[PDB]
Amino acid sequence: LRVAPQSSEF
Amino acid sequence: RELEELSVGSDGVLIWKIGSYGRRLQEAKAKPNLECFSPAFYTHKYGYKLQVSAFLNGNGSGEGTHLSLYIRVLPGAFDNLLEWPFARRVTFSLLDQSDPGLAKPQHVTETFHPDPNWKNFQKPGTWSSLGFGYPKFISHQDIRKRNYVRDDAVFIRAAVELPRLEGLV
Repeated sequence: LRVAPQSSEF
Repeated sequence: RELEELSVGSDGVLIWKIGSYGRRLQEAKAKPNLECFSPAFYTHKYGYKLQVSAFLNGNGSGEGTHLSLYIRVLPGAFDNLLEWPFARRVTFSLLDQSDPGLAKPQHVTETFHPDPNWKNFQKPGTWSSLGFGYPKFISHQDIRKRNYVRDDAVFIRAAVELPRLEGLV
């Protein structure tokens, strides 16, 4: 589905 | 909940129990939006305020597939006394709940240098409340693979790496 994701690292 | 916080905050180490995992994961399937919030915790006495969120069913690139772990800076009573942006190194861990005497537990652990240019790692008051971390922390396949889930409960650890400043011996 959809998302306002928060930032990330691999 | 002011007691859950009092019991955590002080020395930069949160250990967070998330119970009713199976139920909570089933609701996160029904509401992809659904996130668990840890107690706020401080990196040191009169230090930064931090919070951890978990998406049991994943967020962003891990939605549907992974447990997703993020950490966030909150407005702290002591913000005007600290250096900005936040720059302490953060270490997420999901704990394998096997007796450490009877078997050296294999924990899943990741460390990251915060991103200086993230709107949230700068001082609250500047123009986002979002967070930072690992959308693909551990797989639904792998989460079941040991004692990461034991007694319908999971243990998330966030450690603010702040090393000791001593004189030479």
